[PDB]
Amino acid sequence: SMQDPIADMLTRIRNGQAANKAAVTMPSSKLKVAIANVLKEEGFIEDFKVEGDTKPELELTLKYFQGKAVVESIQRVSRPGLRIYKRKDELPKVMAGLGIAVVSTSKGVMTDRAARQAGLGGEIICYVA
Amino acid sequence: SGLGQHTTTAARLYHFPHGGDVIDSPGVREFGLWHLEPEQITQGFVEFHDYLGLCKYRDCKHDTDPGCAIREAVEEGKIAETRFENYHRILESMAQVKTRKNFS
Amino acid sequence: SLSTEATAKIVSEFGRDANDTGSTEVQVALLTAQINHLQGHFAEHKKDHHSRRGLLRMVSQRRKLLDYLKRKDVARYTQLIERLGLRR
Amino acid sequence: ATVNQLVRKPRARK
RNA sequence: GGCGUAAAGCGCACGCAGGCGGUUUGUUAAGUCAGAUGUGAAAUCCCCGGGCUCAACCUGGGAACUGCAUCUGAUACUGGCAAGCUUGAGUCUCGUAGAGGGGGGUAGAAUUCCAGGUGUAGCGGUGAAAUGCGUAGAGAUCUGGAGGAAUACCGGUGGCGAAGGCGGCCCCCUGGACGAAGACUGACGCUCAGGUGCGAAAGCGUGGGGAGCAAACAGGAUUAGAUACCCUGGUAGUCCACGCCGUAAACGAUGUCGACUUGGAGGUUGUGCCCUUGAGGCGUGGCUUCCGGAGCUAACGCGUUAAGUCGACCGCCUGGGGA
RNA sequence: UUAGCUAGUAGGUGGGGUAACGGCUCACCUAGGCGACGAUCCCUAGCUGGUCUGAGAGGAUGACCAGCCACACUGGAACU
Ligand SMILES: Nc1nc2c(ncn2[C@@H]2O[C@H](COP(=O)(O)OP(=O)(O)NP(=O)(O)O)[C@@H](O)[C@H]2O)c(=O)[nH]1
Ligand SMILES: [Mg+2]
Ligand SMILES: [Mg+2]
Ligand SMILES: [Mg+2]
Ligand SMILES: [Mg+2]
Ligand SMILES: [Mg+2]
Ligand SMILES: [Mg+2]
Ligand SMILES: [Mg+2]
Ligand SMILES: [Mg+2]
Ligand SMILES: [Mg+2]
Ligand SMILES: [Mg+2]
Ligand SMILES: [Mg+2]
Ligand SMILES: [Mg+2]
Ligand SMILES: [Mg+2]
Ligand SMILES: [Mg+2]
Ligand SMILES: [Mg+2]
Ligand SMILES: [Mg+2]
Ligand SMILES: [Mg+2]
Ligand SMILES: [Mg+2]
Ligand SMILES: [Mg+2]
Ligand SMILES: [Mg+2]
Ligand SMILES: [Mg+2]
Ligand SMILES: [Zn+2]
Repeated sequence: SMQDPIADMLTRIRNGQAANKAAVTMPSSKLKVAIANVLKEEGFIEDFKVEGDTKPELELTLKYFQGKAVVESIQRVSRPGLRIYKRKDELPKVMAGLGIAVVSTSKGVMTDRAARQAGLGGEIICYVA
Repeated sequence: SGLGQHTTTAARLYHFPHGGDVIDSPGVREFGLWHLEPEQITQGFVEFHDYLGLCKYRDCKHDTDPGCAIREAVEEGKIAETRFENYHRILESMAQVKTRKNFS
Repeated sequence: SLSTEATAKIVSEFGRDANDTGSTEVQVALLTAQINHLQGHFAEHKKDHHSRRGLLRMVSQRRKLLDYLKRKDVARYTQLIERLGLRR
Repeated sequence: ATVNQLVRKPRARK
């Protein structure tokens, strides 16, 4: 059903980005905040707010160029049907280093560019292309 | 139940004890009359040769034409009416086989 | 399922008050009395294969609800199985 | 298509 | 890599094992990751060299051997334990719609049989005829009775059901679906190989039943022949009980569930408010058809009910024919 | 188009046994063991370090070199 909520999060981002929507809403969680705040610090989105404490509702502000999609495509890599893990030197790049790869480690959620100074590996979340 | 079967194939050759050859035939239910004009249908019957040139007109369908001397010979009894009713059945079969077209 | 007098009483039998109606042990008893209500029906009506689908739904629904109380707290499980006559 | 289907039986090479 | 039509989504449903799983916190460090030790024989391959006049070839050291075992770490995610939370999935009440199934009665046309009455030369059938029926009075009409099976109109891309399917009315028993207001349990869930049940019609077994229709067959036309077509009849079967058989172009030729993404023309079914100022105005869920944008597609077309973008799981296909 | 297999079989006591533990062997005691994570049956095959192919992942195989196991006309047995 909603068994991969991160893949449900990537579905709601990719649709409203392409369909010229100004802002989207989604059910919040701890892990969804730990991904959207990284995308806010990497220039892909604008802002996020939390609403509700018994039903946590996350909101995302979209971002455009001249009415053109900033996030052109995003790819869920690991999934509950097949888990993907890499080491500190087998971290894949997106568009040969242009896009970022969201990898959550013990030192929080960071990119593979940020995992060079950290020297860790773990679960690949999404290819932000 | 009331029919016949064609088991033996087209033609197998053998010899008579005296002389000559034999040719067997298939069980055939077909009638190919695409060859020639219905003038040749008039020539296809033996006793109808000697009664030609006796009717009224120089051309005659011999069924719907008044004064057919061939029809007078059938009414006389020198020609049986089984052959005459089958004669125009051949001509009316050319009204139904000819319909689509066929040529060699 | 049943009338109002049969429904509301069994909720008061196994519930702590009149509001204790959504709990799992009540839901077992709602299906237990319903299958016991349909014992003589399907014996006479073996050619009613369409109402048998509703019967096999409630047997499968009761089995799933017995699996929840058994995996969490077996003390309330051992009470209800003999109090309604289960485990055969 | 499913990876979990190939756990039971792999792709049958002709 | 695909499964609407190119080969392919089991006919459908239940459900064990298996896979997978919302959200908050703590704990374990299981999976994973970081570091280190030991090990992964040599030769081969790779890096830089050296040597045989050169190359092949031989060879120095390093790298590689992505492996496995152990220790010390980090705790975001996955797993286990613990306590939870409510939007998922369920429970109650008040209601509404429906050919949902089973059982038992009952109605009236029509068909045919039989009884009676009045009544006369054809009825019947086809492109045209014949077989067949009828002066024992057919056919037609009217009265009365018997049996059998089906339900005109309503009735419509209308409704219901997992599907095949389901249609006179009435009673009884019984199933799911949907809506409103809240209360309540607290992930109780999704999915499914074997297993399990349902599953059009034909046909099979035993015992009933018999109008109409109707394989085989009888008979007459057609014809080259008629075996088929057409027509007059007619058994099995169609009907019911009791089983078995389990295949269909069982088709939406689309497996199920969930999350989102511009919209219209309508239908069906509710509910909330409103000069009730009319069966209306304004909203808002469930179900359903036809158009159509972006997007997808081999084309056709699909297009908020996807064949758009994705996840969870399962089935199935690998040139045609053989098959 | 292999679903049940297995009575020295699974475990225990004691005796015996080899260089060493042990159903390795024997009496007794228990009725378990294995198995849809493929037991068992049938067919095929020495395996590995590697070679070859391939961008890689994979794919096919095991001659020469090296490591190990088995075998020495067929079958069985013990001595040294
Ligand atoms: N009583 C009888 N039977 C006969 C006579 N002649 C032939 N038959 C039978 O008729 C049948 C047909 O004979 P056949 O010669 O096979 O016929 P056909 O015409 O050759 N057949 P096809 O068309 O296959 O070649 C046979 O069974 C044969 O015995 C006869 O004079 N009397
Ligand atoms: Mg009801
Ligand atoms: Mg292809
Ligand atoms: Mg096809
Ligand atoms: Mg189907
Ligand atoms: Mg080596
Ligand atoms: Mg070396
Ligand atoms: Mg070397
Ligand atoms: Mg040189
Ligand atoms: Mg009648
Ligand atoms: Mg509570
Ligand atoms: Mg029979
Ligand atoms: Mg007929
Ligand atoms: Mg029968
Ligand atoms: Mg079939
Ligand atoms: Mg269609
Ligand atoms: Mg368009
Ligand atoms: Mg459309
Ligand atoms: Mg084939
Ligand atoms: Mg011993
Ligand atoms: Mg040698
Ligand atoms: Mg060797
Ligand atoms: Zn003439």
